[PDB]
Amino acid sequence: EATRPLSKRKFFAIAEIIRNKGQQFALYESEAQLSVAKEEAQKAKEFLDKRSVRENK
Amino acid sequence: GKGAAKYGFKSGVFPTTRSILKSPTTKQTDIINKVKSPKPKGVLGIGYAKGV
RNA sequence: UUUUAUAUAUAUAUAAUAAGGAAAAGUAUUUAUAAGAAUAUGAUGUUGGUUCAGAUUAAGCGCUAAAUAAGGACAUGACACAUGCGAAUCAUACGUUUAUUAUUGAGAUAAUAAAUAUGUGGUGUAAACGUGAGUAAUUUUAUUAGGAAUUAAUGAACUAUAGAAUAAGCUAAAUACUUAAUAUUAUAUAAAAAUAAUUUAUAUAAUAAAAAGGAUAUAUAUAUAUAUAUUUAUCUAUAGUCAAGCCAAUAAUGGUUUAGGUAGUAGGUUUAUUAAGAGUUAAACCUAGCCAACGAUCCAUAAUCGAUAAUGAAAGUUAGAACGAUCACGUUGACUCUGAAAUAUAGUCAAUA
RNA sequence: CUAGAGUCUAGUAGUAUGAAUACAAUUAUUUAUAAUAUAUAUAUAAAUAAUAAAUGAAAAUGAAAGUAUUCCACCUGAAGAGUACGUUAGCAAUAAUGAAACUCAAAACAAUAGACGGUUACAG
RNA sequence: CAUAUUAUUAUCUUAUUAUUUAUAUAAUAUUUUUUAAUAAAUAUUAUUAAUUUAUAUUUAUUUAUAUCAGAAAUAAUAUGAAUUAAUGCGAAGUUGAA
Ligand SMILES: [Mg+2]
Ligand SMILES: [Mg+2]
Ligand SMILES: [Mg+2]
Ligand SMILES: [Mg+2]
Ligand SMILES: [Mg+2]
Ligand SMILES: [Mg+2]
Ligand SMILES: [Mg+2]
Ligand SMILES: [Mg+2]
Ligand SMILES: [Mg+2]
Ligand SMILES: [Mg+2]
Ligand SMILES: [Mg+2]
Ligand SMILES: [Mg+2]
Ligand SMILES: [Mg+2]
Ligand SMILES: [Mg+2]
Ligand SMILES: [Mg+2]
Ligand SMILES: [Mg+2]
Repeated sequence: EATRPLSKRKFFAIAEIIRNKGQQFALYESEAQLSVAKEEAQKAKEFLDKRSVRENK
Repeated sequence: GKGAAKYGFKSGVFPTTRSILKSPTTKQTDIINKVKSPKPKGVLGIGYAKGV
């Protein structure tokens, strides 16, 4: 939306976020960085556990 | 001569006619209703949203 | 097709069977409007350029030329200029200067006639006129049923209303100048909603900022004042009108054989300045940005436009002379006063002659 | 041509009928499958050849040079000229980008008839 | 190699102007402490002009910043150039056989 001159080239200001898909991207990145991490840790645990189970054999 | 065809084939300009009342009168209810009606915010919106 | 019948394992193979037939007489405006020719070839068809037929002009020149009416007329050297004009006006602002009459005794004072714009003052030259140098947009032009900072206790010069017009000084005197007197915004309380602010009302704070008399008459009284009326001025306040300042979106020539450009540069935060936003200008501190092959930056050129002119079938293209709108400039550059508005055709300084 | 290695490697450089989608009548061959009992002169597809219609200046194309859609690149008379200058890379060589003035009414393509060739043969 | 004009600047110079520093027995108004001349009345007491004094309004002087315009340097935009590259045309021809 138009406003008073706020700088040499900035005559508009954010009025309404019609869709926040960029915010969704930021949140999903931040979440994923650790959400994948927990699954990776338990996957490594399972893999080494099956290694040990075969080692008993 | 061509452009004059847009205006009824009239060559020459009168000064733009002035308005005796520069703003709507109180008795003119409709303009007041539009002015004091709920302002739409959305894809076609005119004002900052609630939290903005 | 469908429905059933037999047989065989709800289903399969066979046989039969089929509901769709109704009639009736009478009950224009068409729209916009686009043509080619000559020249290749030994001849043909095609591509392809060149030229021609049409209209026009801010026109020039050659030859020629009767009268009248209307419309235009230095596009080039924004080159230099002899000479005369283009902005004056007011004597009812203040002063001076005479002549007569009356009273006073060289003058003094009145009344009536005049003269006085070389003395002090008011209003006018921000317009209009001319020009197109600068200007490719950092403030220019065009358009929008566009905005705010939500533009000033600005009226510039008229309208309609109210009021006021005081005292001194300096001028020789004043409607000249000074000094002084008197006459919206910010707070706080609430109310709402067109609300996450604005508006409204109230009460305070300061608003608190002015002025000027002349011309006539009369009426008092004691030539002196004074007091009314009529005229023309002056100041303040509300609103109206006419006006201003600022920003946005879209468009505005050619060259990338100009490919990188920009460090106030791009953004944020404060402060000063403004009536008012903003790196607009000045100061300070932060961030590293911004523009760009849909062409930046740089260079060259150009005043821009129309319901204007030319042309076309039209989209468009060209001009920007003439009519009109906007801007810029008044030999060149910078700054200052006044003012609401000026880097003024003003003033100061410099440059050129 | 340049470097490193002992002749080799590592290089610089970047020259010398566009793509996709929908559709489009036959015939004859093949080709590869799918069947049905060598025969159905078997059907479904792709490759090849001559066509039809269609297109084109024609030659010719003929499932594309056709009917349509979408994206990109390219062209604007001949010569000057892919020249000059500048830039870009490159040690350089070269490459890329790339004009302008002057001159002309030309120039070019397909096809037609000809005479020409040591052009071919063949005859009389 | 030579002439010309705009643009800029870690440079030189600078009119005027704007802020900005400092200084004035520097002025003018008012406020004091005071000195002379003059008036009225019975020692005066006040008055004007001058002496000192501390607030404003300016002047001179200076400090800094910016600044018209000038140089100097650079770059471009042009205009001319000995020397020099290429190519276009035409006159009748001359030479090769691509
Ligand atoms: Mg001929
Ligand atoms: Mg005439
Ligand atoms: Mg002229
Ligand atoms: Mg008089
Ligand atoms: Mg006078
Ligand atoms: Mg003017
Ligand atoms: Mg006055
Ligand atoms: Mg700037
Ligand atoms: Mg010009
Ligand atoms: Mg033009
Ligand atoms: Mg111009
Ligand atoms: Mg005109
Ligand atoms: Mg004229
Ligand atoms: Mg001017
Ligand atoms: Mg002149
Ligand atoms: Mg000037």
